[PDB]
Amino acid sequence: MLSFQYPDVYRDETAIQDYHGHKVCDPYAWLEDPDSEQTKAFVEAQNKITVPFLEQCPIRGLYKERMTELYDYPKYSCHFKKGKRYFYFYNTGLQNQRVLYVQDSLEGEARVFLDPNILSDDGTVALRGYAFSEDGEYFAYGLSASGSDWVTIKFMKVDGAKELPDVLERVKFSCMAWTHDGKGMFYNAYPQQDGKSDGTETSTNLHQKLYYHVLGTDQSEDILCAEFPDEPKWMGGAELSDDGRYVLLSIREGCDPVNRLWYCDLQQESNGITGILKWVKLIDNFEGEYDYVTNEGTVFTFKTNRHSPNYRLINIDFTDPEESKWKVLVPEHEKDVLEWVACVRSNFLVLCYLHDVKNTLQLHDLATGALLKIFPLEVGSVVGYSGQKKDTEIFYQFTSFLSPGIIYHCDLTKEELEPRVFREVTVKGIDASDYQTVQIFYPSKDGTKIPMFIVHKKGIKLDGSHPAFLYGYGGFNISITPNYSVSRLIFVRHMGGVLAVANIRGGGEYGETWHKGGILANKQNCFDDFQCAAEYLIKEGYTSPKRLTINGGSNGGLLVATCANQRPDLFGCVIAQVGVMDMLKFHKYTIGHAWTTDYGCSDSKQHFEWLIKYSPLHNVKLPEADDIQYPSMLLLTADHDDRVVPLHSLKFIATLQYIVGRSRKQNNPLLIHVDTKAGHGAGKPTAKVIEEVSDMFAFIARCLNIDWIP
Ligand SMILES: *[C@](O)(CO)[C@@H]1CCCN1C(=O)[C@@H]1CC[C@H](C(C)(C)C)N1C(=O)CCCc1ccccc1
Repeated sequence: MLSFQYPDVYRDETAIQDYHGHKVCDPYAWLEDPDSEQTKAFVEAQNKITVPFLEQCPIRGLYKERMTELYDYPKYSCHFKKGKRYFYFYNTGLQNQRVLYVQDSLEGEARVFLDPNILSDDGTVALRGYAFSEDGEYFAYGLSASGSDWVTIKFMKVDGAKELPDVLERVKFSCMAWTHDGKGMFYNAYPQQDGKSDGTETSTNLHQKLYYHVLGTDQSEDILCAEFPDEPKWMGGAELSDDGRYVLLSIREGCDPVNRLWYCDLQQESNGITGILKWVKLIDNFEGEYDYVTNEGTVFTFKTNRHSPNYRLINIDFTDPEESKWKVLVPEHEKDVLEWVACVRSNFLVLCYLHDVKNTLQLHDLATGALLKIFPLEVGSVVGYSGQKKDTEIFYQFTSFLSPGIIYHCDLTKEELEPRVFREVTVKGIDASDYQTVQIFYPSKDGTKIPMFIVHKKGIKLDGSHPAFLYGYGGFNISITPNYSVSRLIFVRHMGGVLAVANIRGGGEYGETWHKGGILANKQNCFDDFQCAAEYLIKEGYTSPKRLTINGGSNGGLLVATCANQRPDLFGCVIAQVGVMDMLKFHKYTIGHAWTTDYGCSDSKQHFEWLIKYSPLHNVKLPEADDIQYPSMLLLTADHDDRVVPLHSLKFIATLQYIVGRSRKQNNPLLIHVDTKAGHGAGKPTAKVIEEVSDMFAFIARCLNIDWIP
């Protein structure tokens, strides 16, 4: 099968660094420079062997045609009301980017409000963040080019969709919050830096500042309202309280779900907003999360994890602020994770819990916390919601493994609350009734029970004959919940596959104790959990090692790359998307410093000792056994991925191809594809999504020699 040669790639054998006494060689360090002729030539040589490999077999075309056909269905957001008008996002099916629509009534004719598709030929300019003024008459929105985290904020007057001159540059990881006087908006920006700021650079992002922009002015007049020059990693995000009286500042450092909470009573400002605000440091440490829900005068309701790993709701009175005085409004549940909360219709709270990786939605009274109404849902996820304090109705969107999504509406003025199907769409071609979802709980190495979802065609023999696609992430308190994937269901229907998603430690499925179980010294639990998931599928007869594919993105790309290294005999195929591969240097680039809360940092001897043991870049080793090789491996990245700089995948594939690729016994291909005008994934246009999944399943099909089933 291996009918190509790996490119020649220079090894700088002088690149030796000391880490607390451990000499580490980094011969591909030079790939850290994206702009060098040498790096650009490496990328070209790699894509030159990958693309033909992927496009040789007729199955890529079959898959791409079936994907294009089945992905072609109406895709809606929830309606949301802003001032006098309703808005919703809608894609007719195959538009590169969804379009924002407006209508003046829920029953009236909608018209295009903002259409990103016209800002590029190829859909690579995307919306990234927006905020309407409190009255709904003005609109701010962020645009990113080529998948970069960098944003430009532009502005419109809603009536007539009129473009305004205001443009805010150097926006990244930013809040967007209008003061209720309609005068201007808070946002975040980074100081100027040498070299490029377009998504191709690797330069670290530090000293993020909080600014206020007055509408109708140039950015250079913007007011600096908060900054932390002694704490270059601190990021201060602003929001206004529901009554418009207070600015709330959530200062983060790293990805841990914790924040300082400062406030500014805007009425107490000496002459409106003219400089650094008179911040009151309500919570001035990083011990807990405080997520603003609503207030009633000085009584502020927050979702918190303080003393509550599964989260709870507390009331802090600004006039009696000590911790011992706080009221517990809705206590922590013993198992169920309180994911998010919203206040609607003045005195209702909407609460969304995660119960064994499935969502429930409940309505509660604001005054007492008492449960009032359960909104009935099938097994799956709530992935969209609208309804804020002033609103008298909610919309919410539900999805699962086997159904695209239903949007419900519920009129909260009604004595009897009966939610109703507002929009529902049928993907004809994949009959949901042909398949089943099961959830099982398997023991990991240390005996911890891990959930796993398995989706498969009804009445299959568990004889180990099926190809399988096992997905994980495992990190950053993120829960991996049921979602509708056309691309995955084709694998099932047309490649006879079994799909699995393992809810490994590191994620948020069981609150902070679950997150804490997959970070720092205990990161290895994630990899152990994920290996055990594979072994469960094998032992139980869903698949065999030779037919098993694993997949993960970002922190999940780390997960699958590490698993490739640690248990190469367990997997036939590995697809690592935009993965963190160099665990010794991740912190040096763009926003990487923020991930040390999950990973630790190599500057510390203790942390270095954890990291060296699983860092994919540092653990490529020919398997000792003669009969064991590395799985077929495909790394996917893109030249504007400034979330996870592509040097991670570049150095890793260079190492895979040298250490393992050159051995006689290695016949499984080790490839990388580096896309252009794309980044980490968010905002990727439909055309690129389709190319991507076609590439991935074609790789699987060729490596495992899977027949297409029409
Ligand atoms: C991928 O796993 C996921 O895209 C990469 C690689 C490691 C972590 N990671 C992220 O993107 C992290 C995971 C949490 C967070 C969000 C945006 C997905 C919630 N990540 C960030 O990098 C956010 C960066 C900006 C930031 C920093 C601190 C606090 C808030 C936002």
